[PDB]
Amino acid sequence: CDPNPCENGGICLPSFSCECPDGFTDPNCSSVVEVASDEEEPTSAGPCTPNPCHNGGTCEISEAYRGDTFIGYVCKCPRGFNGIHCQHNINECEVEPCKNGGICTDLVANYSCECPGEFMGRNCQYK
Ligand SMILES: *[C@@H]1O[C@H](CO)[C@@H](O)[C@H](O)[C@H]1NC(C)=O
Ligand SMILES: *[C@@H]1O[C@H](CO)[C@H](O)[C@H](O)[C@H]1NC(C)=O
Ligand SMILES: *[C@@H]1O[C@@H](C)[C@@H](O)[C@@H](O)[C@@H]1O
Ligand SMILES: [Ca+2]
Repeated sequence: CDPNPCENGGICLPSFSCECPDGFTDPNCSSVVEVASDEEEPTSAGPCTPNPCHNGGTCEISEAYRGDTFIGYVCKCPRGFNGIHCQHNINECEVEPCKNGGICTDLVANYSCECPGEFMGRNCQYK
């Protein structure tokens, strides 16, 4: 058995199948067995509910620590955004795309340029 497919410490026999110890269940001994008091015990919703991600990000379960805290998810950001929660509109003016003294304005996944006189072009690249 490739080294352990089974989480929670279930023993694996061969493609592969896992003997689940007392309290665990498929898939790969990752799930829950219960009795009466378990229901009426408060459920936690997932790390993705409610959605932690802003700006249209996609929350995904992952092996993720912020510092020494296991947060168990990451946010997949759309073009133009970043940050742990996708909270940041990326500043596309940081890398100074407007040349020859042009002034950059920031847009979602884009920028535009106002050109000092006699310079022209999308990037002010032309004199
Ligand atoms: C916005 O970004 C797209 C993608 O690069 C680009 O083709 C387009 O020129 C931009 N829109 C503007 C500012 O005209
Ligand atoms: C888990 O907790 C949330 C918080 O209110 C909801 O009550 C949810 O309904 C619970 N889980 C289940 C079993 O639906
Ligand atoms: C998850 O990924 C992010 C980046 C967006 O594409 C969402 O539409 C999708 O659900
Ligand atoms: Ca931007």
